[PDB]
Amino acid sequence: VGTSTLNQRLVPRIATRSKVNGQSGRMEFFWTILKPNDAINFESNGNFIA
Amino acid sequence: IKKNSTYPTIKRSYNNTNQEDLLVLWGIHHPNDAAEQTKLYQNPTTYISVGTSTLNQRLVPRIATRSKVNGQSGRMEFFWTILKPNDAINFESNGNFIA
Ligand SMILES: *[C@@H]1O[C@H](CO)[C@@H](O)[C@H](O)[C@H]1NC(C)=O
Ligand SMILES: *[C@@H]1O[C@H](CO)[C@@H](O)[C@H](O)[C@H]1NC(C)=O
Ligand SMILES: *[C@@H]1O[C@H](CO)[C@@H](O)[C@H](O)[C@H]1NC(C)=O
Repeated sequence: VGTSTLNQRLVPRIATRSKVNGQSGRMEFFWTILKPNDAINFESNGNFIA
Repeated sequence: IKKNSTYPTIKRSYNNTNQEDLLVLWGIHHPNDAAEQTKLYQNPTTYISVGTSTLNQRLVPRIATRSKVNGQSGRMEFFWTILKPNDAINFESNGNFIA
């Protein structure tokens, strides 16, 4: 993902984990302040909670 | 360290039976070149994927030439987590694992 003030690539950390709410896979969410007249460019080939 | 010339993946887990919180300590080795990686761990590209109820952490090593401290250039980063009661910590590593 990338904006005027963002640069981050996020590989998924596959790992055996304990069950929480009956599911052991995790889901790490993100947020960004997109200024006016500023684009956020998503580029993923997997794991993208769009 | 690998036995013979083989380092199988370390599938280990531990339920915190003790209803008392548990501080589980481990670490990741950072060898000074790929030769020290191969000398200790036959797998060139390695990882340490630990996981608990409130943890998700994959740690690749960091091979870099470094200054000698205590007569040793390779580094060793240690980690910690509070394992709650009835919560399991699942270690999964194919190298560099200071178990
Ligand atoms: C759309 O975003 C770009 C930056 O990605 C910005 O330069 C441009 O001004 C924005 N919109 C328009 C059409 O002006
Ligand atoms: C151990 O290493 C030797 C090296 O010659 C090899 O022949 C043998 O198959 C290996 N296996 C074990 C676990 O003994
Ligand atoms: C063992 O750990 C799991 C999480 O991996 C947890 O759900 C469970 O309550 C713990 N204790 C027992 C007795 O199964």
